Amino acid sequence: DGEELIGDGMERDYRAIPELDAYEAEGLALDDEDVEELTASQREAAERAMRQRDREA
Amino acid sequence: DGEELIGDGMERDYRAIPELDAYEAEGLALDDEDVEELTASQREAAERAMRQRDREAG
Amino acid sequence: TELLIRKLPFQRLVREIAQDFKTDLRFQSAAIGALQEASEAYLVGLFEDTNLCAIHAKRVTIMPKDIQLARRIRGERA
Amino acid sequence: TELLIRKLPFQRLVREIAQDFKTDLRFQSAAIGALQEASEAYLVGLFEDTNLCAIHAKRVTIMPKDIQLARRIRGER
Amino acid sequence: IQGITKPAIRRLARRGGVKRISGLIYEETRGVLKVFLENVIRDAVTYTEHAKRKTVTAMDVVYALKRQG
Amino acid sequence: RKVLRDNIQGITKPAIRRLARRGGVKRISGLIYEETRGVLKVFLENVIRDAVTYTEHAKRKTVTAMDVVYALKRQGRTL
Repeated sequence: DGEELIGDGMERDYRAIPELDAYEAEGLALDDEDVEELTASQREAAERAMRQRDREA
Repeated sequence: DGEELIGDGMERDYRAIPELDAYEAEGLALDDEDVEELTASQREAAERAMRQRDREAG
Repeated sequence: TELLIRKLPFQRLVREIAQDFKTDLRFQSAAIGALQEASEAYLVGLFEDTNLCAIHAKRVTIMPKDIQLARRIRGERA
Repeated sequence: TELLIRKLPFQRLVREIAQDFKTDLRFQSAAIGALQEASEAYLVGLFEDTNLCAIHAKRVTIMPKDIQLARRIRGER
Repeated sequence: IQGITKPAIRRLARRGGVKRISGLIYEETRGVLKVFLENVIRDAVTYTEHAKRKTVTAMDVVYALKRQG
Repeated sequence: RKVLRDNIQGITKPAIRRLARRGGVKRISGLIYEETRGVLKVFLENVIRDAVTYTEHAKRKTVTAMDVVYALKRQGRTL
């Protein structure tokens, strides 16, 4: 039928795996960057474009 | 148990009834109507008021 | 013109409901029409999802619990 | 409690998916985190709904058709 | 309520692909419709009060419908 | 050696179990795992495609958390 989720040995699913438990630095943009967010017009433009592509699909 | 929607006699549900098949006139726009749509000021005022209305409830 | 709810009973329902919120009201018939179009669309969709639930439980007969589930999953449940 | 998805695998998954959109992308840590929170919330809610479906069918074991029905009704595909 | 007739509800259910119904479906459906209409109309009427007229319009309704979601 | 960290692919089966447990599920079919992975992918694809797009209109190659927030707000559900 299936697997019982609550029962003997469930603690196995709750352990720490140190090597998997933190983000790595590859791909990460950090840190001191002054990067700033969308303005309202940049946002509105993007959302306009996304409405568009949604229409085309 | 249940009730069948498809079977002998269902034509009953599909009858045209002219008296009931049109909106009566009481009461509706006079159609002599000079009427104005919503200025975005009033639209935003409305939606703000309704947002507040909702907040005080859930 | 596909028959679902008859015009007159519907118009009277709308007016009756509205008479609570505001006294002495008028409606553009196009407004009533928009309400009717929307109401019937809503109920038809609701019934489609309800049906899905019944079928999921291996019933051909739909029940209030089917409606309640569908509405729950759509997140209407208030 | 309090662990759901592991950070590294998730990060990897996000980067791998983001490739096909835009090459040489970079993510703020906060952004990966945001996606992980959102994803965990999404799946947990979806399992709540899935479970409602299984219960409706008189089952304790949830199945793919339970998920599928839930997503169908929510209008996802 | 109560102008929503049993035949109306059957017509709707049929249109939604339903082949058979429990007896309690009718009441449920009425309940549901009621809530829906109470919501939308409330919003619509508010749009009308702000417009400062006693006449509800198709646009008021469209906005009220938009507002649901 | 980190053979583990290098060979991990997608989200793990015990994660899925933790998730289902959080959603109050009791027993799962074996087919659930694959289904869930599929469902997750579609979800992420949909958010990220938006997030990335937001980023393009910000004139940067770095995706911020606010881009993701706006992306999620587009799909609704929730913040």
